[PDB]
Amino acid sequence: LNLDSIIGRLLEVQGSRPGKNVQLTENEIRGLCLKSREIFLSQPILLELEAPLKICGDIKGQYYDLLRLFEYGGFPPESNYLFLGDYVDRGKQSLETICLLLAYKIKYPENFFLLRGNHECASINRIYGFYDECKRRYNIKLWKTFTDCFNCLPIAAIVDEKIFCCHGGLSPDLQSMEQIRRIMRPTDVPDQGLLCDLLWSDPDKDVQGWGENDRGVSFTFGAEVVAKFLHKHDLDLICRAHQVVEDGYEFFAKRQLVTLFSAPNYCGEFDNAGAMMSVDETLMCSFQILKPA
Amino acid sequence: XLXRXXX
Ligand SMILES: [Mn+2]
Repeated sequence: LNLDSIIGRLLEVQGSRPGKNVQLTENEIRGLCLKSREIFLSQPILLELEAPLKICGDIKGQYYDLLRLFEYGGFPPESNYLFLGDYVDRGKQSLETICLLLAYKIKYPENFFLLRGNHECASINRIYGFYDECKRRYNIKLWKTFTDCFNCLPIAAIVDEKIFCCHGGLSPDLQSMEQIRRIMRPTDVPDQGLLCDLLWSDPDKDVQGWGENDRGVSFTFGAEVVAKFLHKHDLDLICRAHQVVEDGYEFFAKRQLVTLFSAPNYCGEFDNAGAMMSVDETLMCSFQILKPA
Repeated sequence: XLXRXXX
């Protein structure tokens, strides 16, 4: 597997025509899936990470925005990275997006980290774009290969014992961090339970405790649930993604939670920015932002 | 508003 050749071809389109494709070979992409899947399984499902690092929210197949984020924050391994999921679907270039991320995971497995989002799930990506992209540009066998890889992604991360990171949010079934560690892989995303909530749930300002989620699955949770959770586990901040926020980042519950959304120009009702959160050596948080066009 | 599985 020629990682450097794969990465070079993926980076070559920097500054190129609007949405120029990078078409790797089917064998190259299969290698990316198999080697990265092996690495994911060898590392904990609940990652224990160290700052400084940069944390990104949703990319949703916006490959050229992923390149801008690496341009702004430093291409790996110049900075450590944690991504919070939702790499595929919706966008025009999910394949380039997930392939560059998997290539970086294989090249720098101790300095580059990818969490699972709710779109790293076959039943979701059958509807929202990644399936059609794989079928159009490769074949469905490769799409199954991606799904086998997605099923081994880690689900959460804790940065220096203080910042809890996941794609969706909290769970009414999440009482101990060991519950996350006991989850076996490979696994699909269930329509209910701890793993589902970690990838699907949302914080809500107008809910007290746990409420119904407009997405039709999982729950919403209020500011007090966040406060109680941070106290019980001696944490300072919840870092999640999953929800489009206009500024690319939005704090919640008196800065006890932050939402990161890294795909700009995504929403149809408002022009959103994309934000990447820089966490320095002492866990101080700043932002690098893709302003809307 | 893209369709709530989610603007
Ligand atoms: Mn999501």
